[PDB]
Amino acid sequence: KRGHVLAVPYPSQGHITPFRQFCKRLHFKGLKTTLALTTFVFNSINPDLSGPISIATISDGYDHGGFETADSIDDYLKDFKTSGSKTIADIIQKHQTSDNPITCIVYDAFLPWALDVAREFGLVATPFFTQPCAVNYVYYLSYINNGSLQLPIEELPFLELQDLPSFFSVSGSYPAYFEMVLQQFINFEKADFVLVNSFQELELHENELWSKACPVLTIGPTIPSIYLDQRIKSDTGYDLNLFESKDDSFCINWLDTRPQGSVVYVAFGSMAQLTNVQMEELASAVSNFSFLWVVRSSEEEKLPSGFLETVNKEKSLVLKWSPQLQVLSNKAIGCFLTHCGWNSTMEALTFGVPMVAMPQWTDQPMNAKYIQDVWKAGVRVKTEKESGIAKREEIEFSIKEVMEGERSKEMKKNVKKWRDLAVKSLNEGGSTDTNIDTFVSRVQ
Ligand SMILES: O=c1ccn([C@@H]2O[C@H](COP(=O)(O)OP(=O)(O)O)[C@@H](O)[C@H]2O)c(=O)[nH]1
Ligand SMILES: *[C@@H]1O[C@H](CO)[C@@H](O)[C@H](O[C@@H]2O[C@H](CO)[C@@H](O)[C@H](O)[C@H]2O)[C@H]1O
Ligand SMILES: *[C@@H]1O[C@H](CO)[C@@H](O)[C@H](O)[C@H]1O
Ligand SMILES: O=C(O)c1ccccc1Br
Repeated sequence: KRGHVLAVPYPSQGHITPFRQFCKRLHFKGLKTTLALTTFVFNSINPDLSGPISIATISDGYDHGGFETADSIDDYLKDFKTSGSKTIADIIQKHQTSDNPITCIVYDAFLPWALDVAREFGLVATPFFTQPCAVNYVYYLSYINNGSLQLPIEELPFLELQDLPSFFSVSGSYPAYFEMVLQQFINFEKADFVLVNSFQELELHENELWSKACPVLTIGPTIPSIYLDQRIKSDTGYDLNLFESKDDSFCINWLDTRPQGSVVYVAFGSMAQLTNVQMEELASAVSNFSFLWVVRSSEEEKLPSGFLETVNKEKSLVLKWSPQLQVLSNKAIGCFLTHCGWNSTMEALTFGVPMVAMPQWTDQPMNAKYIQDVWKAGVRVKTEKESGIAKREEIEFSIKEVMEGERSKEMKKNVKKWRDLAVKSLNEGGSTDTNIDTFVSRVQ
């Protein structure tokens, strides 16, 4: 009972969620955990503090208004390094005289400066990569190559330019985040372990390639236990949400009244923004089906005028935010039109829902390539090259290709094999269970 982990996610939904889920595993194994949330995020969730994972607050330098009040991404990340370094040190010091001092920092691999704080206080230090091995390996190769990548890549020859992360195909875009994803490897060989939110059996070739450069421990998937191994009965869903849902039994009740495999689920995660024109083609494309579509509140203005009040409430429904895990488990869902964020992708792969891949940026084009051509669990929509948008009739074709045809009945079979491989990996003796045990043993 001696070890104590301070877990520091990048302050966004797709990073806080896998960090918290991993903390629930550690707690089940006997390791005490504290999750470090920025003050802005903490005051937005109003979290329920009566739980097995304690909460501490740190600062990114934007306590009042968070990221949207920062001038720029580069200013945000530099100020987060400054204030985050000092406020993470504050938590360590405040726990020094306690019953269980902090002994280990699990920090988002996006924040390599947290290793320096852990090492200053003599702690165990492990970066946590929330993206899959193939993506991280691609970034590692570019980092070794002064931030460039010459295709073809010898060990992954099937990768074309349109499959690499967006920073390689959109020249000069988001230079501060490009630098961030490359500099995850600036010091990662000096950490006690390298953790990755994937499971070995999902990416055998890339895991072993990446491991040759630096030993990594796959510890995923971070899907709640009740849906897979079921050894942690208290782990029944995601319990830290940065977004309000109107208490959606509304959503699951409605899905129950629908025929099996009849609903197209459409969701673009917590972050990605679609243009006016993109929303136009999407709304026209999906209105050919029975659909459940998350349109985040900030995105509604880009819907075509009068769209919300012309959805027929017998076949279709539009939400501000969904209980995605419950949606993807419900049998009324025929396919998942997704931006190919890594958590959404892994959730779809484990629940056996075939995907229509509509990647937008960052690692999403990589996940899309793996969804279609490696795991063969869905189809990527084609975007015209001069314009860069996917029009309504290609989107509609891609959804049909996954709902009905001969291509359809193949991809349903393939995607159903991943759930068992994940349950095997999380159960006693599995790949991920063994790696989590290795980490827990070191921490204490
Ligand atoms: O309406 C929604 C949309 C997304 N999610 C959850 O939000 C996370 C999105 O993370 P992902 O890595 O897919 O995308 P990002 O948001 O990081 O771009 C996932 O855990 C989803 O299950 C949800 O609960 N409801
Ligand atoms: C990274 O930069 C992009 C803009 O290019 C921001 O969207 C992102 O900010 C995130 O925004 C989410 C809401 O859409 C917040 O939930 C999240 O906390 C915040 O980090 C930047 O991270
Ligand atoms: C950065 O750019 C992409 C568009 O390519 C968008 O999806 C994000 O919302 C934005 O932050
Ligand atoms: O890749 C991601 O998921 C990501 C998430 C949040 C902020 C920046 C990035 Br580059």
